[PDB]
Amino acid sequence: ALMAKRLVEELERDGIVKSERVKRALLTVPREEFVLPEYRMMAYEDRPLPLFAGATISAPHMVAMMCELIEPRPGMKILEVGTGSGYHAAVCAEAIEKKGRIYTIEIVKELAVFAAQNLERLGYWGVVEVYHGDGKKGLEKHAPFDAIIVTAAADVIPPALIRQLKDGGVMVIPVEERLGQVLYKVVKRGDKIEKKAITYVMFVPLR
Ligand SMILES: Nc1ncnc2c1ncn2[C@@H]1O[C@H](CSCC[C@H](N)C(=O)O)[C@@H](O)[C@H]1O
Repeated sequence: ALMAKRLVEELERDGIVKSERVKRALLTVPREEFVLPEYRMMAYEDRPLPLFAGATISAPHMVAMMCELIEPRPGMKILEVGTGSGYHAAVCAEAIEKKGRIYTIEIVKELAVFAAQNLERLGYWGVVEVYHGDGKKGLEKHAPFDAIIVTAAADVIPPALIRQLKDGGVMVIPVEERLGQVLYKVVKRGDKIEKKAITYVMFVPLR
């Protein structure tokens, strides 16, 4: 509790957690429950903890930046690309106050089994849905989406996710450019795109 209270306050003064709604989600969400038992001690630390199969639980700053950028409001249909631990998915679920749905796709079958497991241990099942598949393809079974969060570094923006984005929809996609990856925000204006650039992020590449 105290480590969680200190973390989100530290984040607030840095100017990451601008929204109170985003902050409440961070405080509510136990990261300890998404990390593997050994990393429980370091769960509250603001760095990407290691996970099996190349996955890494995205740092609490990386998660607050993406939630902040998708403009969280209740009743959102959200597509999280690259579930991993599913920690980001629970944070988006609290940000929408459990009203709506978090659809989350994962290339690794093993990883999807672990994320879905943690999401049941806390009560996110139903609100959050896990799929074993391709992030580039996306979920056309439930599309269009209010927010799409790409928790992996694309070489180029997949066109299958811009089209799976509904009118007014936000997509926060790390794109691997020169001198590193740039966190990008994409805004859909009916038929027009708005590719806006934020900060230089460190993310695992997209398959
Ligand atoms: N093409 C692809 N489609 C779906 N998932 C992918 C992918 N390429 C990589 N991934 C997965 O995306 C994950 C990145 S880790 C993201 C962790 C997440 N923000 C959290 O806190 O839960 C890894 O599990 C990796 O296997």
